[PDB]
Amino acid sequence: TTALVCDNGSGLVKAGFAGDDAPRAVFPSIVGRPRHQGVMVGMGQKDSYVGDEAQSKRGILTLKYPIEHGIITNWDDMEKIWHHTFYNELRVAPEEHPTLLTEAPLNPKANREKMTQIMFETFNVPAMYVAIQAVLSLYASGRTTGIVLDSGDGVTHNVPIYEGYALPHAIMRLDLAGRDLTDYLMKILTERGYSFVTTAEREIVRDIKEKLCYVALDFENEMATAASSSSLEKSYELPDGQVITIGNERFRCPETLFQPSFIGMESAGIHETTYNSIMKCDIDIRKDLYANNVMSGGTTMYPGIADRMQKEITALAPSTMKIKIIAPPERKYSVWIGGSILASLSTFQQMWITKQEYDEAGPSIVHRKCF
Amino acid sequence: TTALVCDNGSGLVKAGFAGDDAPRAVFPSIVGRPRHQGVMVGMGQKDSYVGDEAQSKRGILTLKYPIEHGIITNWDDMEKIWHHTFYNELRVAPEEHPTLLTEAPLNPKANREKMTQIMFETFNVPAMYVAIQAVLSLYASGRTTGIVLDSGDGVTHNVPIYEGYALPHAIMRLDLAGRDLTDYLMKILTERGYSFVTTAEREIVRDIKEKLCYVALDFENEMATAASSSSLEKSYELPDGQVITIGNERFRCPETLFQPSFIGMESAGIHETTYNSIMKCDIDIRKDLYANNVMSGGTTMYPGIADRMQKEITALAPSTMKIKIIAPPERKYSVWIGGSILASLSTFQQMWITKQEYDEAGPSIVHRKCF
Amino acid sequence: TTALVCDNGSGLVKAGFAGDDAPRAVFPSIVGRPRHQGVMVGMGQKDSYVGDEAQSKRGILTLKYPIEHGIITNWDDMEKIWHHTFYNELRVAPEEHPTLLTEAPLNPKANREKMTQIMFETFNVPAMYVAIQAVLSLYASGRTTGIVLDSGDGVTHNVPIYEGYALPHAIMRLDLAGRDLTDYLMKILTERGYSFVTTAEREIVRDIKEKLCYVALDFENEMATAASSSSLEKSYELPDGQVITIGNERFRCPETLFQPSFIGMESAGIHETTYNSIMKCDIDIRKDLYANNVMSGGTTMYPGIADRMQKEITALAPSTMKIKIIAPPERKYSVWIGGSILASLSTFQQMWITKQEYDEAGPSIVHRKCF
Amino acid sequence: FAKLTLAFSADSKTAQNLS
Ligand SMILES: Nc1ncnc2c1ncn2[C@@H]1O[C@H](COP(=O)(O)OP(=O)(O)O)[C@@H](O)[C@H]1O
Ligand SMILES: Nc1ncnc2c1ncn2[C@@H]1O[C@H](COP(=O)(O)OP(=O)(O)O)[C@@H](O)[C@H]1O
Ligand SMILES: Nc1ncnc2c1ncn2[C@@H]1O[C@H](COP(=O)(O)OP(=O)(O)O)[C@@H](O)[C@H]1O
Ligand SMILES: [Mg+2]
Ligand SMILES: [Mg+2]
Ligand SMILES: [Mg+2]
Repeated sequence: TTALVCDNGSGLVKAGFAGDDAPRAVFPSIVGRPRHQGVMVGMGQKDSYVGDEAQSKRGILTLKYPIEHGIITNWDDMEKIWHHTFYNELRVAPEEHPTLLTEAPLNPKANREKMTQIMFETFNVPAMYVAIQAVLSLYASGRTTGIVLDSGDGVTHNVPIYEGYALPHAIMRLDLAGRDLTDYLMKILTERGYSFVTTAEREIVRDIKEKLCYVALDFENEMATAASSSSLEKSYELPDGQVITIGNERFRCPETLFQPSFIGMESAGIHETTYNSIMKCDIDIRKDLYANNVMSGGTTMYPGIADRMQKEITALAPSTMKIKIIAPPERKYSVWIGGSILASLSTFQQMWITKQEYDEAGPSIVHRKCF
Repeated sequence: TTALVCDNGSGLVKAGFAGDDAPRAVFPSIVGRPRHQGVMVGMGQKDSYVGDEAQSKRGILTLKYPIEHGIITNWDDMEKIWHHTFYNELRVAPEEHPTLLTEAPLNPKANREKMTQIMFETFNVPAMYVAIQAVLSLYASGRTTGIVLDSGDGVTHNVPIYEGYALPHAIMRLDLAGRDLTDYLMKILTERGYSFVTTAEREIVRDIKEKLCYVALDFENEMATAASSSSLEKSYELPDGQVITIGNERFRCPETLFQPSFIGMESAGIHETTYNSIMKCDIDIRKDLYANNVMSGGTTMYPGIADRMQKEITALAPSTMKIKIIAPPERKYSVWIGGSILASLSTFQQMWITKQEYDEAGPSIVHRKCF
Repeated sequence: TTALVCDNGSGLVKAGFAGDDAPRAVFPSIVGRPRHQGVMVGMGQKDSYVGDEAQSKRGILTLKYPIEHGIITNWDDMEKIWHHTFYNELRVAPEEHPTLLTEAPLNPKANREKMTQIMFETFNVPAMYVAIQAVLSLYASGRTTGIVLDSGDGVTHNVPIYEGYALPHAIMRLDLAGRDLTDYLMKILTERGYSFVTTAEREIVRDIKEKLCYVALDFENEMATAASSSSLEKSYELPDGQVITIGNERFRCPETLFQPSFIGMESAGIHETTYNSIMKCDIDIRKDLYANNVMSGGTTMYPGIADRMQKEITALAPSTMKIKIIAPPERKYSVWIGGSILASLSTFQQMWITKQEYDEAGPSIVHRKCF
Repeated sequence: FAKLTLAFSADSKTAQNLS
């Protein structure tokens, strides 16, 4: 039987089959509800719109994210996301197809418990697995050793692996990713005059961030360049036809990833997080983590981030070590591609959490069987 | 059992059955009462005249409109209008047929209370319902989304509806329509030596407004053209035999719709009211609404109004928007046609306000049941 | 040299000297223009009336508000407001008196640019400063820690401050205040038959809201009580002598502050805004923020709002917290009183933005110097 | 006790929118 990989990220659900190269169904994880009064009777008036339909009719909908910082808050909304991504996107029956899910490290355990219980009682499977995203990213990079910075839409985590042995005391989680960048861009877009308050306008500011934003190599020189001349300014067309023009806010929005104190967080940026995750490891393997800095996630999809990361780690590391940022062009879907490796591996077939094991051991086998 | 549709506008009652294309009875809502000393005994003398008979003998009658700006003041006159349009015009029993009535938005509630009370106690029905006219106009246009500018004889209102979901905070109401234009034409027809002060003469000035008037594409150029040459001047024959000739007053009378400051009103024109009702909506849906300007009512029956409205909205909107105005040739009765859409729907059978629910909850259930 | 405090609010300009308890010049910010044809020659017919004169002759004027939601749109009208509030009300030379101004948080920066440019070029002061209103309200409360909800005529903002250290990532701005309540009362007064459409009638509806309206402790029990008996109904005399009587609209008007979905806004009420601004803060200051809820602004001047605010925050907070809504009776002018503190402090004298610093650094020092 | 032993033993949418 062919398997399913369903990366339930905070922003974008990426679901599809096993053995494929690209994910079949990429759609954002929002649940929309109508907030006005319907006057036309009938017309297929649904009480809820899930996914890209909620992207389409978004001017009359309140959009709720079921996932915040890797932790599923609303569980009926997550059931609606899973029902949509099984029955509408893929059009599959989960009773005859295995499923691998991805999970951030340092997650609360009851999230995994309710994920296992919904996947075994509501959408009950022959088998399923819950894995760590950084192991799948290092699978898709094609190497055995390396440190992975995975930054989705809620969770930025650094996990180092040497020779297939992960070090659990060096795992570093930071709750700063693209949704906080979207909220900070909504905060700083009001400086120029453009106001975005609703949940519908969050998608517009997210589209502005996806199309126009980039990581600056030097923040002070780019701020002096944007203050001096209007060469870095770019224009964008809104859905109502109005045209906006933004300047330094193209690079101030991803600069929260290297300076969290803009949004009031005490913790350091991603480069010192990666450097402290390197320095928490044992002393022999650090050189083998210095040359294999694998990036993944959509938030590392800016076209300035690899050279900035190389500059900051080269500033932090000793000078006699080679810093090599592994940045593949397909790093956005890469965790899914790692699942398409790991579902296809012949040695993984004994590592399924079967239904008989769940019915024997309760919902307690998921802690001792997984990581 | 077929339903009944009875649009009780400020100027013309349009009544008929459901399922029919044309309105069966279109007649003005006037009540005539005699104002002179009757000297011949007998001869079929009536104390009241309603409708076309009151139009026939209008030289010796005082005509009263029971509805002014959507608010019915004289209620015995309105009972005579309803008794005439049930027993004489339509000749049907109101005890065996449901009756839908229409209503302007932001109408006073006691009008709906007394309408429900007279429909349930004087002309007691199986059921009744109070609906919005712009929903029926958008039904008659055959679409789901769109902004509706309805303009009858008293009320001109803009209602935007997106995907069957109306926006109640964006509904705009203006008390300026064809009766005020008839009074303004009565004011400006005294410039050329023609005096019209009685209520009988208001029908003649309304016939002059219906027949000869048109909307100028540019007001200043057409005024300079009419001041320069006598090419736009037209002649009309009065029923006694006199001939009048008018020039610029063909396009000064419907210019008050686009410019209310002629008749001393602080409100802006209908194009800026339509633009503000678009701009009060959410930012995602405006590209539909600019493509779906829907006009209805007889006051939009001038043969110059759509090009002027397109020029004004095209000047107001940004240049990347397709300004489309849907003005069907049957837009004078289309609201009634929309009632014949809604009363013949199979899903509207559950939304009637019955006799038993009225006797349970008093005459106050029509607020919670309707819009 | 005695300083000046000029709170340019959205609805009422409050200006006066420093060192004083009560504001000397409190007058609404409206610019009137005549919309009718003047026929009497001479007699000092001004083309514009500013302030209380615009309140006096408002039957023949169109009144324009130069400030909408804290953002000054019309700048020549704002220059007329500033020229009237310096030369006519205060009767002071602006070039010999420093003038602190107030500003809403999360304002567009070009408003601050043009405010600094007009305050340094047209009315060329020796020095000025732009501050935040909530810090002035926490000055006038006498304390140091606390969260301030300042609600004026355009802007309702929540700002938390602990020990003189604000948290700018928890400042929450909501564009819902007393002008939206005045427009909502203008919308809901049409149910009873009273129509108010012009800008002259908006002052009458605002005076009705100031005199008769109050905040319900519970909305549903008050609605059932007003629906049951006519004990809550009150009367008011119009300037033409007609007497109006209102019932539940006394408490339906400020209930939009706790339920914004009455006017079609997606965001939550002011109590949920205060609770989310408390929960956005760090944890160890939170017990200090629950006990110091300081309220200011005229929109918090209803005689039911402190008990409703205490009930809603105690419903949202955990049960072992001492909720204490600080509601002084002088909270309508209290922001100005805080300006009278901050202009009179000995340590503030080094924090003026001078003329020489403006001429050195352009109109760009107001972002770097102010907060 | 017998019930305790037995219990605890160890299309329309498209037709609507068209019309
Ligand atoms: N080309 C891009 N440039 C900048 N940011 C991007 C780009 N593509 C995606 N993003 C950001 O990354 C996020 C998607 O990353 P992903 O790992 O797919 O999130 P999730 O899996 O949690 O939905 C989006 O929220 C978006 O803000
Ligand atoms: N062909 C026309 N051209 C210009 N004006 C018209 C025309 N037909 C009707 N009108 C005017 O437009 C008004 C609107 O008519 P209607 O909406 O049927 O009024 P009501 O339904 O309120 O009685 C009428 O009062 C009439 O004076
Ligand atoms: N007694 C009252 N009850 C309710 N609202 C009031 C009362 N007095 C004034 N207001 C409202 O307060 C507003 C004035 O607030 P203001 O002091 O100008 O705040 P800001 O300066 O922040 O705009 C007015 O628009 C009015 O609607
Ligand atoms: Mg992911
Ligand atoms: Mg009509
Ligand atoms: Mg203020």
